[PDB]
Amino acid sequence: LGTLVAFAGGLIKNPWKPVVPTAEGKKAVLWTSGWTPRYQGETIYLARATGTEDGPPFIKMRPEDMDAGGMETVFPWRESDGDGTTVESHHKLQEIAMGIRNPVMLI
Amino acid sequence: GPPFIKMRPEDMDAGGMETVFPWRESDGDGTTVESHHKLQEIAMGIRNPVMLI
Amino acid sequence: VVLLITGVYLTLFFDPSMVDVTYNGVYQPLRGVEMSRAYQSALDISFEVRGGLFVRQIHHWAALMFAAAIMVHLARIFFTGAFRRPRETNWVIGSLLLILAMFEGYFGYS
Amino acid sequence: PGIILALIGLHLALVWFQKHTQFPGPGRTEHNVVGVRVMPVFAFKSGAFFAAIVG
Amino acid sequence: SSALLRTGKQLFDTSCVSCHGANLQGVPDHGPSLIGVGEAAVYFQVSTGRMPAMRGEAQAPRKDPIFDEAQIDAIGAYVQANGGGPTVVRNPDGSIATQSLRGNDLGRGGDLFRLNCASCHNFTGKGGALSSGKYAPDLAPANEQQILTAMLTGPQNMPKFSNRQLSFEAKKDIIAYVKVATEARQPGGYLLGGFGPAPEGMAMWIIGMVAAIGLALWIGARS
Ligand SMILES: CC(C)=CCC/C(C)=C/CC/C(C)=C\CC/C(C)=C/CC/C(C)=C/CC/C(C)=C/CC/C(C)=C/CC/C(C)=C/CC/C(C)=C/CC1=C(C)C(=O)c2ccccc2C1=O
Ligand SMILES: CC(C)=CCC/C(C)=C\CC/C(C)=C\CC/C(C)=C/CC/C(C)=C/CC/C(C)=C\CC/C(C)=C/CC/C(C)=C\CC/C(C)=C/CC1=C(C)C(=O)c2ccccc2C1=O
Ligand code: HEC
Ligand code: HEC
Ligand code: HEM
Repeated sequence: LGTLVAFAGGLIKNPWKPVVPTAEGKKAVLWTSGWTPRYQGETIYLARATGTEDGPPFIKMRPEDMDAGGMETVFPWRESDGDGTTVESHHKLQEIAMGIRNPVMLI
Repeated sequence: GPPFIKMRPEDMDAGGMETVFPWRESDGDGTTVESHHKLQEIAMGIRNPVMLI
Repeated sequence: VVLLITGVYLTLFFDPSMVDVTYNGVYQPLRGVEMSRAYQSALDISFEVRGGLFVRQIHHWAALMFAAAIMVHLARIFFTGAFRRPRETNWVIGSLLLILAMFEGYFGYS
Repeated sequence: PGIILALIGLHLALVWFQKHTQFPGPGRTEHNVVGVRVMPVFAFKSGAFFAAIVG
Repeated sequence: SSALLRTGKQLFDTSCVSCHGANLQGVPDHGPSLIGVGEAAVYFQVSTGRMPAMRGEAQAPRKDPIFDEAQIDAIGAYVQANGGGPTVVRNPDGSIATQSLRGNDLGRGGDLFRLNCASCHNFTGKGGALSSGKYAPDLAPANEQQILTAMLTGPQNMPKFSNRQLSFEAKKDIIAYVKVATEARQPGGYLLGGFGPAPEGMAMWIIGMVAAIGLALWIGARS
């Protein structure tokens, strides 16, 4: 019994430990989204993907950039992330692009 | 910013040794990802290091 | 047997990481795209090793034939009644083999 | 692959030591096996089938 | 002779008024208004043949075109004279651009296609099925101006991509990716239609297994 418990004990993780910092403390991963505010009143833009990597992989949007029959995917921007020039901002952006609860349809 | 900086002949005394690498100023400091790749490839080359006596 | 041989060949070129890189390879319509290391290794097997695409295609076709042959064999065993008194345990071993083959093929093409 | 290899070995061993079944026919009984010996014929047919499947 | 849309409003009156009205007003039974639309909508709808349509249901299919000899221009100018919709691109000769609508970057075009277009059509532009009848057609026989006007006018149940959310470079690059994806070889043998594992499983069951079972029938005796 002791041996088997020690064998299968390194894999087990708690899904509900608070590790994600938000505006009301720390939450579990399965309830934060990336659209969650971090310091009580921060601005999160609806950026869109451009498919190019000179400077913008994400740019802000205006309400007039769409007609009455259009759809668009958007992501959370957080201007403190900046464009993808340095390695730090490039890491931030590549983590924004790969989040399973980030994408949003704009109708 | 600097993982590599130039050198002057007066930055050494008569009993010192130092390792040096090829710089090629067109590589720049390690800010962007392009220059960071260039520098990380300079740092790992099996015939690059040199002893300065 | 063919699966074993071709998989041993394939293990010499595959890199199973999930770190991100930029392609910068020979396949032009994907240059500059950011991808994992496993996807890049598979592209390198496909386009930059002489005879690699052929080998991975043989691997996949052999997996399909493995599954199909197992199912036809099970059909024979069931319909002819070859599972009766002396051979129930051999039937059980066959069933376990079927389940394992299914999940192995799944993990493989993923 | 290791588990599958072990189970395939066990499967073939059980089939080898519990002799094969057969269909009813002219000289077939529940106490004998009618067919061909391994020695010249069966290994030959098995190898030829292997080569054809690989092809 | 641009001051001549008397042709135009000669063909519309004898092929369209039964479903759109004499004043392009949208007969409240069948057809839409056709006022805000422009030359691009008429070009895409007529040149592909989806226009003048019979009974009309969940999807008007693509057919053979009825109008050419510069009468698609006639109907297009006549409809543009009654609204301000988008217009068809032109080359320095006055004809419709084909070659100038191909971009030079296929990576960005393919990423944009996979994000915006591949959901309904396919990875490589084959068809896709929508709900209750309607489907998304194949992108192989459409030329460049048809692709541009298709994603510019937003035909039935297809979203409308303006020139503000999809700039002109983006459209040119998507056109280039589509035209390259429909005309490239298959460097692995005969591709089984463009889809995933369904044709592959069928080909296995109906070629490899019959070959194997036929050789088993030939080698082994039957009793
Ligand atoms: C015979 C056996 C299944 C009985 C088991 C006894 C039963 C009581 C146990 C419980 C099982 C439960 C309760 C229900 C089982 C249903 C299902 C959920 C089982 C999962 C896996 C199952 C056990 C596998 C068995 C399937 C069966 C044995 C397949 C054999 C088919 C036959 C014998 C092939 C003969 C020759 C063949 C027809 C050559 C012609 C080719 C034809 C067209 C094959 C048809 C065909 C097939 C079969 C495809 O799978 C396929 C997949 C993708 C695209 C196309 C095809 C396709 O066309
Ligand atoms: C000795 C040596 C290896 C040491 C190495 C020295 C060392 C210093 C060198 C280091 C080098 C290392 C790194 C690599 C060396 C080896 C390396 C190159 C190998 C990697 C992969 C390589 C390419 C593999 C090559 C081998 C290949 C060409 C040969 C494959 C052919 C074999 C495996 C076929 C065997 C078939 C099977 C396993 C036998 C089962 C028994 C037979 C088939 C009977 C089956 C059978 C039974 C049992 C029934 O009961 C039955 C009942 C009713 C109807 C039918 C049957 C029936 O068919
Ligand atoms: C009543 C039969 C019918 C006839 C005849 C017909 N149309 Fe249509 N038309 C429709 C229907 C129905 C639609 C709605 C689009 C759809 O659902 O596919 C439509 C749509 C259109 C559209 C696109 C509307 C939009 O908002 O994008 C244009 C442009 C058009 N028609 C022009 C024409 C032209 C040019 C002719 C040829 C003289 C023609 N119509 C003849 C029925 C008809
Ligand atoms: C599932 C929603 C949907 C999306 C998203 C979509 N399409 Fe379409 N597409 C359709 C439908 C439905 C039609 C058929 C319209 C018709 O027949 O009038 C169509 C028609 C077309 C055609 C005409 C094909 C032909 O042979 O005439 C082209 C070209 C086209 N779309 C290109 C695109 C491009 C490029 C994109 C990405 C910007 C795109 N589509 C995105 C559903 C969609
Ligand atoms: C035993 C049953 C097996 C099944 C059913 C199976 C199935 C598959 C399939 C379908 C693929 C996808 C290949 C592709 O799409 O290109 C794959 C990939 C792969 N297989 Fe297997 N496989 C088996 C055994 C093995 C073994 C024994 C090895 C190695 C010893 C192996 C090594 C690999 C590797 C490295 C890949 C990834 C390489 C690539 O995708 O190109 N496989 N497997």
